[PDB]
Amino acid sequence: TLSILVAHDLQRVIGFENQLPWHLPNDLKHVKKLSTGHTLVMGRKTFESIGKPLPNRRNVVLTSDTSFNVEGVDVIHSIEDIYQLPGHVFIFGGQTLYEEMIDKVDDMYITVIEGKFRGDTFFPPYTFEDWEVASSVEGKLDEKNTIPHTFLHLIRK
Ligand SMILES: NC(=O)c1ccc[n+]([C@@H]2O[C@H](COP(=O)([O-])OP(=O)(O)OC[C@H]3O[C@@H](n4cnc5c(N)ncnc54)[C@H](OP(=O)(O)O)[C@@H]3O)[C@@H](O)[C@H]2O)c1
Ligand SMILES: COc1cc(Cc2cnc(N)nc2N)c2c(c1OC)O[C@@H](C1CC1)C=C2
Repeated sequence: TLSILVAHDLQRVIGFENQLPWHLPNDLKHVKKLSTGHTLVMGRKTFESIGKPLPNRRNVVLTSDTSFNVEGVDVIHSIEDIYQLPGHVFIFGGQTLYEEMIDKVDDMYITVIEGKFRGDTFFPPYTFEDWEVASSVEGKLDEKNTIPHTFLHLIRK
């Protein structure tokens, strides 16, 4: 498959100053579970955010920098190289990847954070006319997980 994996808030904020606007361990665990043993594609900025590869999956970074060579990372330099990777590919971030990818992907694993954050980056506006709710599951709250959130899985109609 080719999937978006994203958390965005009630106004489609994904990002502030090159970080998540929220502490939400449960969603990062969601990320682990979904993506372990699989492939992530991310833009250069998001990779700098994470700061190195995530273990136990394939890590692929899209970048115009031809001198990019990072232990444990496969570089690519066009959107088109994505379509050639084997297996289940998660589009991992960030804003620009989602923009370039969102009409191309089979489905999306969105976490909706039921808050309003300050952001400087956003998820593309989308319509539920275009997208079927394969599943919607309320995130569980504790002290360590204190924002309401819902895990959507959408498939292109
Ligand atoms: N909420 C979430 O689920 C989530 C997940 C990840 C990231 N984020 C957020 O997203 C924001 C980052 O988004 P962003 O748009 O600024 O950055 P980004 O998408 O992570 O990275 C963009 C970079 O990717 C490379 N790139 C993108 N398209 C390319 C193409 N077609 N050909 C060659 N290279 C290409 C370029 O790198 P070069 O300049 O090196 O060429 C470009 O500057 C941050 O705020 C971060 O916190 C949110
Ligand atoms: C933009 O920053 C991040 C994006 C992301 C990507 C990300 C996060 N959350 C969701 N729902 N989708 C995503 N694509 C992550 C992330 C980020 O901060 C390091 O943390 C890591 C944990 C520490 C290893 C995991 C994911």
